[PDB]
Amino acid sequence: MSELEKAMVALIDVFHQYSGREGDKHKLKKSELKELINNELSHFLEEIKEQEVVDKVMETLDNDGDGECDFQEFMAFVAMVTTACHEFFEH
Amino acid sequence: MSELEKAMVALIDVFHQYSGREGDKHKLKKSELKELINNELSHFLEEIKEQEVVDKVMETLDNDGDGECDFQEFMAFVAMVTTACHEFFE
Ligand SMILES: Clc1ccc(-c2noc([C@@H]3CCCNC3)n2)cc1
Ligand SMILES: Clc1ccc(-c2noc([C@@H]3CCCNC3)n2)cc1
Ligand SMILES: [Ca+2]
Ligand SMILES: [Ca+2]
Ligand SMILES: [Ca+2]
Ligand SMILES: [Ca+2]
Repeated sequence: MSELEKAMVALIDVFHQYSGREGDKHKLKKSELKELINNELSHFLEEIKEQEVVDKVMETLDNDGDGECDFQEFMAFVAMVTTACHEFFEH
Repeated sequence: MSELEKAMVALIDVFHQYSGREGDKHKLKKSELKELINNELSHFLEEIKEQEVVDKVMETLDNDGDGECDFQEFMAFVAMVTTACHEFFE
């Protein structure tokens, strides 16, 4: 696959790694999302060490209001970290 | 670096590859967008060989109507292809 195709497949794969852990296998619960961030974005975001921060990220990301992060809502978080990293550097 | 972190980087890196060819270094014009789809999404989307298709895709992606695809707009594109792929893990 190209460098873009591989990247797209990795987003799918990572969302599935964390979402199939508990309950709804195709949505991220608070605990799943915290592990995803803490394990998989250590060089991009501060580790979450507080409940308040898990709560807040979920509230930001939860657009349909079910209290979970689904794949659409995950791709939106991906855009805002990727944009953050882009915003960061002068290119 | 994690797989996700690498995937995020590759997204910036492929955007920059194609956006820095012609004109505005930061933006994808139609011809840069068409070569990006055709060279880098060959396994996902149909090869573009019709101007009409170049135009429709750009019209679809361009939300500020400056006729180019900037980084935010390329991200919405990424998410829509990824989703039309995810529907395959259905
Ligand atoms: Cl769309 C979006 C989603 C999440 C964030 C976000 N959620 O947390 C943080 C930082 C990372 C490390 C913990 N503190 C805040 N950023 C920003 C935009
Ligand atoms: Cl923003 C965006 C991104 C990708 C598409 C797209 N590229 O191909 C398809 C079709 C429809 C969905 C599933 N089959 C391919 N859709 C449309 C808009
Ligand atoms: Ca789950
Ligand atoms: Ca939700
Ligand atoms: Ca350009
Ligand atoms: Ca634009």
